[PDB]
Formats: sequence, structure tokens, C-alpha cells
Amino acid sequence: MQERIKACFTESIQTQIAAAEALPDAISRAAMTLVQSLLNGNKILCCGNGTSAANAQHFAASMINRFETERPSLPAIALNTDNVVLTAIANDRLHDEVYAKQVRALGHAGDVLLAISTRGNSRDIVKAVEAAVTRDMTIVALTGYDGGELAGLLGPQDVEIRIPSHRSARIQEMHMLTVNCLCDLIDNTLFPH
Amino acid sequence: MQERIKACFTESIQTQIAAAEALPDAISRAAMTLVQSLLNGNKILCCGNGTSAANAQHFAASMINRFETERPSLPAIALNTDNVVLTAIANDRLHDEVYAKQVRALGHAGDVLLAISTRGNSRDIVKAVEAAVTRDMTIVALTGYDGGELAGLLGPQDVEIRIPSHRSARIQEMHMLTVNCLCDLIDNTLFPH
Amino acid sequence: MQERIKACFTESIQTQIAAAEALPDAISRAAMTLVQSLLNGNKILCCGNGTSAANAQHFAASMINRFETERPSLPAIALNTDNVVLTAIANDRLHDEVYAKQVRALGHAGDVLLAISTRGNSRDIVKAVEAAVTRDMTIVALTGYDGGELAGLLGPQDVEIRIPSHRSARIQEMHMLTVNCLCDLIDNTLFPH
Amino acid sequence: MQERIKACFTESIQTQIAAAEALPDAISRAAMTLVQSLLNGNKILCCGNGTSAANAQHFAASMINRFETERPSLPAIALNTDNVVLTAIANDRLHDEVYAKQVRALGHAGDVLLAISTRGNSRDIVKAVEAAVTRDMTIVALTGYDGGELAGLLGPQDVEIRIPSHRSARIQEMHMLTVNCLCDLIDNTLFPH
Repeated sequence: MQERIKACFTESIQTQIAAAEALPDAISRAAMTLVQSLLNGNKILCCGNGTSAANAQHFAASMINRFETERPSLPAIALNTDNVVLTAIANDRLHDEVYAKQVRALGHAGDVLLAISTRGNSRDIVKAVEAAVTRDMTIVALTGYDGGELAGLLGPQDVEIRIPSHRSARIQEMHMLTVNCLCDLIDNTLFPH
Repeated sequence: MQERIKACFTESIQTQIAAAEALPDAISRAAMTLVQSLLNGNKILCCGNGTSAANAQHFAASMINRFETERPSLPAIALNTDNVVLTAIANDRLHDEVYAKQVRALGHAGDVLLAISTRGNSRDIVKAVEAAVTRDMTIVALTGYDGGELAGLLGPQDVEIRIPSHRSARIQEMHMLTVNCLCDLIDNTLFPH
Repeated sequence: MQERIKACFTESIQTQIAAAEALPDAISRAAMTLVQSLLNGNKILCCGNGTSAANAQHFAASMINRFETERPSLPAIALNTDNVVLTAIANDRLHDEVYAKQVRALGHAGDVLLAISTRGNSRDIVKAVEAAVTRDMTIVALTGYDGGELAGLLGPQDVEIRIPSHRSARIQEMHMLTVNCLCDLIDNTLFPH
Repeated sequence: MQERIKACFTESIQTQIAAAEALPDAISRAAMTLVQSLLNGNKILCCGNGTSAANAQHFAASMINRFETERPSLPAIALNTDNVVLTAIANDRLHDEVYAKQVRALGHAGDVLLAISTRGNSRDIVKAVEAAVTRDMTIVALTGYDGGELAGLLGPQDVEIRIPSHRSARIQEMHMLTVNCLCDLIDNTLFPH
């Protein structure tokens, strides 16, 4: 078990070191996008499945409540939290529209869709991006592996932060760190402390 | 048990009959308020605690997904669904602002806050209403008993639908029916045919 | 709008009157089943989609927290609340196993599955019942319309409470009342006040 | 922003390196505790607030659905997911027992309570641990800083995994990694091949 645990931490450390070198520019661009949207009075809609759903909620809470400093609640909403809405939509033929329906209903031009997916192929995530585009929203996608379908649906004004890894557990861990570095940048820019 | 069950249904029926006579006007006014907000491109924020939280989600899902008629998703969000955001806020001295923080962040002038409480005294609901007013939002309050503190915060443009009952179970049931008649009216007014 | 609202309340009142005459025996049996399971130290797993998910949570909260009197927390769990688990399972080919997986993992002989469905045809609900049977659990199904597939999967020791209605909104309202009369019976039998 | 992002990743990496040296033994002990409980037919109750709530759900979903290997659903439940139950409890004077009430109702001797808190002081977490001990449950606590009040409640059979850090963001990231290494061990021990 000891060896296994060490190998676990080592793979993580190696992934983070690889990421620290390759992701700074994308993370900075993503932060600029989020900050500008917020400054313009827009909101951030977030979505993800499974662990990615949890990472989306972590971003939402960091904005709505706080990350590390006392400042006003910032407008961010996770679209993977209302179990009534979710199980009701999935209780249909077009079950992959769970996120798309919410984006179409709530999204406004200037808003940002924070999409989180380890593999980037989930149909509900893809449809959410399609819906965001129909609402003139910008996309920030946290991905892994090869980016999947999601990476191929982003325009020049959108930002992909692809973790350099092909192991879901490591990618999800890196997504949490990514969200945290993003939150640190948002608050340092808008509410330094 | 037979008699008890019959007394249970009897109380419900008597309450519904009393409500049918006294609530149509208020329900109609609330429907007009909700319809007007939606037509103006605004959204409906909803909140409640416990069973009232469930009632809030039912309204949100009926808007976001659908009620009965086939039409586009309407913008409604329940503020009592993101467990990460909620437990994060209630993790400190600020438990009473679980809803207020979300209203501060998301509420825009013209939006509506659908507040649901059987007694109308819960501090977090009172504060959500207070915050909504600060954001130039109209309030539609579903209450019971004497309306509580919530009732005292409403202005000429807000609408209170106070179930004539002093038993939370009956009030909660009447709130679901109320929400359902409101959904029927919203859909009949916006998408008739 | 006034007339529409009145017709809404009238349909509800008529449904409740029809139910008060036809459901007492089934509700009593369901209550006996739930009480006996609890007395034997077992638990109640609950599941439903959409509004039914909300009704399931209402039962869970009434047991875990309280209904109307102060007594110990009773073991009831809604299987439609963990959004991470839900969106992760649905993020697969066997998406209809969202509830079944949880029942197989958590269910023990003697436990009860409280299944709520307006039409009784949802595949995830059907699979949850199949799983409960594999765990020697008893079933209490709150249904509507003709009972759908669900009604045809119940044995002699299981209990179906079929609302005499073919209108989802009315059925869901009646399910809440049914849960409340059930909770009143559970507490009157175990903790009278 | 570039430098800030790099300092962000650097702190994470340094923390992971420190943790790799000091936590293997504790993680191994925790894994053995979790595996033993599961083998005995027991379940794992999980709880946390905010981001720790998200981490708790990740562990629960990895057990209930799956982590990486194809095997049966394992019994784990996060106590911070039913928003109706949570808001119902926190609707009164009893907000600090949101988790304790669930543990009282559901906990059996032999079960394990996976408690997650960066500081280990939150009253609702302390009370959940207190209640778990009352139900003869073993405790696996994921903490940070100095372990807080939580650390002081642990006995010889419980396991504390205290991340060597004084920054909640880093601790939360390390908790996800910790949970992932634990899941890997559980699956390697129970379903190797």
C-alpha cells in the first residue's frame, strides 16, 4: 500500500509540474475573460458531470460566497445542482439537454460558460456549449486527455485549459487547482488583499 | 388509522375549499407579476427552507424544463439547491445570508423573488426578501399562518398568497397547488393554444 | 384567470374527495409496513424523478428531521439528491441504473423502497424496484394514471397507493398529502403527541 | 498574472511533496479501516461543508458508482446532499446538528464516518464525529492546519490524515488527491486484477 500511495502522489506531482509549465498562458487568458465578463455585469454559468460537477460547484461557491477574502458575492451559477430539474429533464427522450435548456433560458450575451469535462465528449456538455454560442456567450473549458469533442468546438475568443494528462483522477485534481489559481487571480485583480 | 387518515384528507379538503374562495385574486396578481417579468426578459429567483425548498424547486423545474405545454425553457432558479454554496455560507457566522448573498449577486431590476415559507419568519428568507428589494425586484410570497415578518416587508407592487391555515403540512400542500395553478396561468398567458 | 384558477382548485378538491374514499386502506397498509420496518431497525430508501424527487425528499426530511413532533431522527434516505453520483452514473451507457446501483449497495433485507412516480413507467424507477427485490426489500409505490409498469411489478407484501387521477399536477399534489398522512400515522403510532 | 499563477502551482507542488513524505502511513491505515468496514458489510457515511462537501461527494460517488475499475457499487453516502433535509434542519435552533441527526438515524456499529474539514473546528462536523462515536463507528478525518477540535476527538482506532498546510485551497486539493489514492487502494485490495 505504501508504495502504491507514493506512486499515486508522484504521478500527481509530475502532472502538476508538467502543467505549471504549459498552462500559465491559458489560465491567464481564462482569468482575463472571466474578470472582463464580471466587470461588464455579466454572469458565469458552470457545468460538469460527476467529479466535474463538484469542481463546477467549487467555482460557483468561491464566487457566490468567497474564496479567501471578504468582497461582494460574484455572479456564478452551477447548472448541475437542482436535482428536480435534472431528474425531470433526464426523465425524457432529450435527456442530453439538461444543461442546454438552462443555458438557453438563463444565458445573455457577454456571459461565460465554464465547462468542465475530463474527456470532453459528454453530449450534455457539448450541447451546453452549443447553447451558449446561440446566446453569444464565451466559453472557458477545463479539459483533459485530448480535449475530445469539446476542444474542437471552441472559437478564438474561447479558452481551453487542457490538463496534460490521460488519467481522470489526476485531471480532476488539476481542475480544482486550476479553479483555485483562477479564483486567486480574479480576486487579486478585482479585490486585492 | 382509518379515521385518522380520513381526518387528514378532510382537513386538506376544507383548507382547499377555504383557499378557493380567498386566493384567486392574489394568485391572479402573482401570475401577472411573473408573466410581466418574464416578458421583459427578466428571471425568477426562488427560495424556501425544507419542504418549502422542495416547493421552490418544483416551480423552478416547471419553468426551466416544462409544466405541461411544449414551449421554451423559462428563466427560473431555485437558490436552495447548490449544497456546496449553501453549506459553505452556513459554515460561518453568516448562515442567515445563504439566500441573500445569491440575490445580491444575481438579482437584477425587474426580476422577481418567489419566497416560500409557511410561517414567514425564517431569517434567511426575510433577508432574501430584503436583498431583493435592494435590487429592485418584485416579491411574490407564498405564506401561511399570519404571514409573519415576511408579510410585513411587502410593498404595493408585491404579492402575498397567504394560505388560510395554521398547519404547515396543509400550507405546504396548498403551496404546491398554488404553484401549479400559477404555472398553468403563465403558460396559458404566454403560450396559449 | 380567475375562472381558470377556480377550475384548478376544483379539480384538486374533486381529486382529493375521490382519493379520501378510495385510498384509506392502502395508506394504512403502507403505514403499517413502514412502521414495522422502522421498528425492526431497518431503513427506508426513497426515489423519484422531477417533482416526484421533491416528494421523496419531503418524506426523507420528515423522517430524518421531523414532521410535527419532537422525536428521534428516523432512517430514511432519498436516492435522488447527490448530483455528483447522479450526473456521474448518467454519464454512462447504463444511465437508467442511477437508483438501482444505490439500492444494491445500500439495501438490506427488511428495508423498504418508497418509489414515487406519476405514470409509473420510468426505467430508473423500474430498475430500482428490481434491485430492491434482489435485496429482499418491500415496496411502497405512490403512483397515478394507470400505475404503469410499476404497478405490475408489486407483490402481495408490497403496497401501491394509486391516486385516482390522470393529471400529473394533481397526482403530485396528492402524493404530498399522502406522504403527510403517512408521516402523521408513523409518528402517532411510534411517538404520539 | 504569470508569476502569480506560477507561485500558485509552486505552493501546490511543495505541499504535495511534503505530504508524500508524511502521509503514506496514515493513508494506508485509513484504507485498511475503510476496507475492513466494507468487507464486514458496513457502510461509509461522509460529511463536509463547502468544498469539503464536494470532496465528500467525490468519495461517495467513487464508491457508489465507480472509481476506475469495473466492480459492484460500494456503500457510501454523503450527508451533505439532500438540500431539503439540510435546510429543514438549519431552519431552526438546531443548525449545528445537520449531520449529527443523520448519523444518529443511519449509523450502525462497524460503519465509518469520513469527516472532511480544512480547519477541523466547524461545529456540525464536530457533532457528526461525536454522534458517530455514539454509534460505535470508526472515524477517518481529513484535516489541515493543526487538526482543530476534530483531531482532539479521535481515538486509537480512528485515523486522521492531516495535510501539512495552512491554506484551505491547498488542503482541499490535497484532500481530493488523498481520496483518490484511498479509492485506488480500496479497489486494489477488494478487487485486484
